Amino acid sequence: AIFGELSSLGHLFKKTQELEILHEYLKEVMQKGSKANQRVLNLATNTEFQVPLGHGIFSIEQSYCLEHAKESEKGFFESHKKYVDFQLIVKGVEGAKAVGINQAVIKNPYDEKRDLIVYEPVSEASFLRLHAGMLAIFFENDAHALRFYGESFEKYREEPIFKAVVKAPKGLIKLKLAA
Amino acid sequence: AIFGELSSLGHLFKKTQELEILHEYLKEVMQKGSKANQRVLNLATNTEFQVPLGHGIFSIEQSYCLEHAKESEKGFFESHKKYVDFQLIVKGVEGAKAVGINQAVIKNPYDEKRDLIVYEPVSEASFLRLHAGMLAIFFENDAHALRFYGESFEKYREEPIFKAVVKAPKGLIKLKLAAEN
Ligand SMILES: [Zn+2]
Ligand SMILES: [Zn+2]
Repeated sequence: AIFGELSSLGHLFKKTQELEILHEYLKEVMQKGSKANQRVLNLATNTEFQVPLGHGIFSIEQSYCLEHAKESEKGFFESHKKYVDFQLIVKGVEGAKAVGINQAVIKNPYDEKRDLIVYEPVSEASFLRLHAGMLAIFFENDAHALRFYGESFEKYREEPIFKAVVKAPKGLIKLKLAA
Repeated sequence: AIFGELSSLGHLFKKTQELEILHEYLKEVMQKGSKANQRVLNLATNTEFQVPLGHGIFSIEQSYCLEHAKESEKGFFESHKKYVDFQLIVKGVEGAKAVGINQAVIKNPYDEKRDLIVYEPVSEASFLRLHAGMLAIFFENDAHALRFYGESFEKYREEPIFKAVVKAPKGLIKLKLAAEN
């Protein structure tokens, strides 16, 4: 898994044509007052909206309240095969747990239509505190569970967060420490 | 920051001889009975040992007990400029906190001699639970603090962990998501 500020991770998206619209989209969604930003912040709670980005890439814009205490056995632990997740928090704070799929127990085997494997919870997993402007990238080996709150951002149990989950085909996204 | 199982992250170390050399060391240290593995596991507690790997790359092999409760304001929060950290846990479990340098308050400005910026603690930062075989990679934008314990691995307060922090010159490391088009 990768995580960090979108504004520090721009170099990840340069010099590739397929990624160009995507990077533009991530920046637009974060820009206060932009069309994409206004659209995302106008989402009714517990709804989503899909935006096509070309080359098999699309964004799932969503808003919801946090559900699970970080110190609990709750949460929906999942991983994917076709797609890499680019999770961008637009407003609010979200807790994410992440663990390697080889450390997790499969509950529901891969469902191709939903591009989804479901795991038993791993409560003690790494915990990412994703505030607005932070990007978390989850690959095939990253089991992840979202919608956690911690004591410092408990208000988002009743005040919705806003985010985009960009799905990009893994065939396009090949993480390397070299170009 | 990047984190994951070393055995799931092999694809990262492709297409340069220098990354290949780095990867070879990381794998050797995890292999029970290897020269590097024995060297790391024989360290006395609270000591470290430096191993040059070529190309300006070197490993700081270390052993120590965990010091700070995760729910505390303790911890030495730092970032670097010249080097990228490859932190590999060889035995035990370690908690690491990581936060973007833009959310941290500078305490000690950059010291070029030691390649170090020191920050005020960010106790609520993301928390990485690094068990044996896990790798955390910290780049210049990643402020990080080590030696945390959580309740699920509190035994390493009294029993030492073993790890390597491999320092790679920034010029060797270019994080990319796709081929350049
Ligand atoms: Zn996902
Ligand atoms: Zn460091």
